[PDB]
Amino acid sequence: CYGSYARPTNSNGGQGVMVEQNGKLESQVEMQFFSTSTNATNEVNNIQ
Amino acid sequence: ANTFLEEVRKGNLERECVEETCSYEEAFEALESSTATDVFWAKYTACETARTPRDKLAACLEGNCAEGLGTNYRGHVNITRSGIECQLWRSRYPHKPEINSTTHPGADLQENF
Amino acid sequence: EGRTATSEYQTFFNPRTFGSGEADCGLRPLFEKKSLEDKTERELLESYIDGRIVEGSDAEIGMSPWQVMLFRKSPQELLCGASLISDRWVLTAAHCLLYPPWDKNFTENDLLVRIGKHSRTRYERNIEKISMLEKIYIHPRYNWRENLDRDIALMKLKKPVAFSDYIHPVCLPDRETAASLLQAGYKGRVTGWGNLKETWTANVGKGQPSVLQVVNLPIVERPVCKDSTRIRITDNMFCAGYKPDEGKRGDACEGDSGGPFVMKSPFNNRWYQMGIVSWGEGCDRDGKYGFYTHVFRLKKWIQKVIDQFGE
Ligand SMILES: [Ca+2]
Ligand SMILES: [Ca+2]
Ligand SMILES: [Ca+2]
Ligand SMILES: [Ca+2]
Ligand SMILES: [Ca+2]
Ligand SMILES: [Ca+2]
Ligand SMILES: [Ca+2]
Repeated sequence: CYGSYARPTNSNGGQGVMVEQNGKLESQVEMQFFSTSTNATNEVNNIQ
Repeated sequence: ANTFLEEVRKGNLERECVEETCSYEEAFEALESSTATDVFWAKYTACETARTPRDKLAACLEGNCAEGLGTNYRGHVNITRSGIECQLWRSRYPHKPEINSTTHPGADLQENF
Repeated sequence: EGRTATSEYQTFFNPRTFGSGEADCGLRPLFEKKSLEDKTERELLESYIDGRIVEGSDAEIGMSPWQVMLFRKSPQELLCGASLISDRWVLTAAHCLLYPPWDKNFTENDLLVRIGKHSRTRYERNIEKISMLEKIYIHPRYNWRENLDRDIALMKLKKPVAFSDYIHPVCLPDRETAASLLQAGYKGRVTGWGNLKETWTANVGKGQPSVLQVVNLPIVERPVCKDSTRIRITDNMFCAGYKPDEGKRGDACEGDSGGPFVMKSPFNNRWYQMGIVSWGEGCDRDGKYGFYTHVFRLKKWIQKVIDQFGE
């Protein structure tokens, strides 16, 4: 982290590579989810 | 649970889930061997009256004595109070048990113990 | 072997109420009427190769005519096995019918029988037959309170089933005949579908065979039979089967409870059923053999039943 820079792309200072997909219009940002292991191991409770 | 900076030190199953009211998470974290985890859980549960003092929980871990109604007993005595042979819990001879190994697998149902 | 010395079958029961065709007990038209020998007969002599325990083997087609499958009328559930003694009387284990501690108390109208079945889970319409029980007789000497002594139950079918290749009664040995066969050193045969293992054991890992299964078991010594159990054993029950050496448990819990224990008699080319496959220590305890209930002495008793129906 000490000395690591990456230029902004959007107007609102959010870094992210603008991939060429039907053009440079779209940004590829994925979402990932996580829940408690132990606490939600044996059981299920829809593992919210 | 207490001594907040415990989660950075290495831990002791006996310095977390014995000498202290613990999370089954730290229990789960420290145990992983989920079979013995269930065993330790069964312990905790039965030892719900053996939470204190420490040596009481140690004995409840030994398991030679039945706690309360006898949910925790894990000895080798397989004889009735009057010397009658104990029937196999899982087997249907001579009675088909509605309450048997399938219904109570967590009690470690031995041969006829 | 019997050559020019034919031991004829002596009719001890009157055909009027015991049923016709009594002279043709245990004679399969496919095997006996053409002198065809099954592939499993070469093991009959107890002088076989060092008495090593033989695993379970699938029986042929039509070689088990005296086997009966006692089924629950409602709902669908296999209950037990049984032996075919005559075209209008059937023999089954008493514990399969009455066991108040087992929550099992069946009347005559709550169980049925199936004769000539090949596969349990299938239905082969033409060759197999079904029957519904009407009258049940229980011997007063059946003692289930101490050692399951004399596990005897008699059943009568309302609609008779005629003779066929897959359905044929087995012969009944007497006292002298049983003594002669047992002192000859011939192995016994037990037929079933593994329902005994399901009923009396919780051993999961060997699924219940839906195919007709046969096991050959010889006899052992009677005093050793007494020493092989912590529970008293009457003379009406005897040991049979190989001794299961340490490291493995024997196959004494194969087949169906209440089924036959038959031996092919070398003196008349007939199959004699020594008794009933009753509960034994071979199921519940490792290191034990099959315990079978003797019914050979009951000849005088048998007529005593049909003397009630001589009207
Ligand atoms: Ca965790
Ligand atoms: Ca702590
Ligand atoms: Ca803690
Ligand atoms: Ca501390
Ligand atoms: Ca932790
Ligand atoms: Ca910890
Ligand atoms: Ca300590």
